[PDB]
This record gives sequence, structure tokens and C-alpha cells, in this order.
Amino acid sequence: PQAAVVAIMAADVQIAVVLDAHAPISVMIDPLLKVVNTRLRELGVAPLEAKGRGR
Amino acid sequence: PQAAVVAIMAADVQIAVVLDAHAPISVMIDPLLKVVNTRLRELGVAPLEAKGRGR
Amino acid sequence: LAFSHGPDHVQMIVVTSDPDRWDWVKWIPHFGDPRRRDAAGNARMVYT
Amino acid sequence: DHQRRFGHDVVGIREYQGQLVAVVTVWLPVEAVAARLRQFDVRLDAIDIVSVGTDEHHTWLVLRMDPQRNVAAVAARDSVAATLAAATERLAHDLNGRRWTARPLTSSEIDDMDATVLAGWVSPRDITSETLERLWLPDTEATAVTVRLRPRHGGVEVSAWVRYH
Repeated sequence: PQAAVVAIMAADVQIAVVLDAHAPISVMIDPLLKVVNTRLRELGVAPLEAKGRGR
Repeated sequence: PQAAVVAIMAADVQIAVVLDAHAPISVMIDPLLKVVNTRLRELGVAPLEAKGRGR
Repeated sequence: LAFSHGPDHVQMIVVTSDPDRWDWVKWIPHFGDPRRRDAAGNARMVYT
Repeated sequence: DHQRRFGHDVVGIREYQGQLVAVVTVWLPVEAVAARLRQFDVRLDAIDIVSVGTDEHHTWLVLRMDPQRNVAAVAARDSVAATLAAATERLAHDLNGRRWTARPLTSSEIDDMDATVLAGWVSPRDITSETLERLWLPDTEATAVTVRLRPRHGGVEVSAWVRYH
């Protein structure tokens, strides 16, 4: 199937990833967040957080 | 015993499965694609098939 | 209820004729029956 | 010039009118590096495959990148050098993994590479794709063989040239 390579950016960092191009974003956001948090924690960078309520 | 319950993404569908939390990936991946193909055939989806060489 | 109340305070039951609409509830620990165990863990308290 | 960054490798850089960097790689490799001229943000000027040998078979990528075409990218980053260092580490890590390995050159080794490219003449070829492995065959003490990729439009278009002795 088609999967798109893209860059992603957060937390003053940019990472490149390959995303399952035809799956809903709601399928992928949660493990993408976990991936980013693991990568940032590996870099010694303060990981992402939810502040109060939001999404 | 402890087990993981995980939401396998393939062929643009989600399939929930139970896996041994202590066996390696290579041991449990051999019945896993059979289970997935069986569910795909239940769904009436063209099953996963390999091309070329790889794992 | 699942966010606000723990599985030890509130347990949940779904009685349905259309379980496909209710297939998502299997993940929620509040539907776990502590009395019956299966391969996936606690038994889901969903009845047809 | 030189850098070691928040990344993984030390990277040598040269500048004169724009930035220059090179990567060594160790039969035929894939040709599809044209896509890496257009990374996720940066836009490189050219990808040049470079190779030299008799014995002494050496193969290189030399990359050109104009900061002034890339200011929108550089402005997000803590250095223009860090920008191109990252983009070359991207290309190195993309090539690395197979039988051929890849790393950025140190600028000292960049001057070494320049010396080995000099070591002290025929037409540029219009159609080239089949030519490369036989264009090495004419008898010489030294051959330099190179291929150029440039962004003529949204595609990438190719030119190649060679010299002997």
C-alpha cells in the first residue's frame, strides 16, 4: 500500500517518519506521540505533555 | 500468564489479537499472519501475500 | 465514567442486539468481569 | 570549515559562493538519490556523483546547496552549517545499511579527495545511462567519472562528463 514518508516536528525538534497514508489520523496520532516522546527522552529533551484539558 | 492485547494494522483494517508477552517476536509472528489472513478472509478482504524476498 | 471513575468503583454492562456498534468497549477495563478470566484477561461484561 | 552537531557524525563543510560537502560511499548502487535533492524542507542545488580510479577505485557524492535559496529552512535552525550537516547525515544514513557504507568527509579528507581527483578529456555525453561501466574501460593511468543531477523543473535532469589523465 501507499505509505508517505514525511517530516514531523514538535518540541523544537524535527523527525522524519513513514506514515500509513490511507489510515485515519485518529489511528496514528497516539503511537506517533509515543514514538516522539521516546525519541525526545532518548535525546535528553523534555518530552511532550498535555497541559490541562485539550487534545 | 501475562499477555499483550494489541490492535494489528494491516490492509487498512484493525485486527485485535492476544500475544504472549514474554515470547520473542519471531516465535509468535508465525501463527499471527495466519490468524490475520483468517480474519481478512472473514472480512472478505484479499489476504496478505509476500512478493520478492524478505520477512 | 471510565475516565472519572476507576474500575474498582464503577463496573459497566452493555446488553445489545448489534455488537459491532459496541466492539470498541472491549478495551475499557470497566467492562472486565473480575470473576471470569480468558486469554485476553478479564471477561468482557457485554451480553447479547 | 567543520562542525559536530546535535546529530551523529562530524561533518566537514567548505564555502566560497555557497556551501559544499561530500560523502564517500563504497556492484552498482541505486540511482534514485535524485529524490534527496528535494528533502522535507531544504532545496539543494545539485547532486553530483563523483568517481575516480584506474586500482584506487573511489566513489563520491559532492553536494551543492545555496543558503539564499534555503533561507526559509535555515531560519528555523540554529545554523546554516547545521542545516546542511543534517541534510547530508540524512543522505549518509539513507545510503548506509547495504554492502556500501557511507559517511560525511572531514574537511581535511575533503582536501585529500580534491588532491586525489586532480592527481596532477572527451566530449560530454548526451545519452549516458548505459555508458558508465564501459566508459571506465579506455586505457589510462587515471580516470575521473562523474554524473550531475539538477532541478530543471519539478523533475530532475541528468548530465555526465569524464576526463582521462
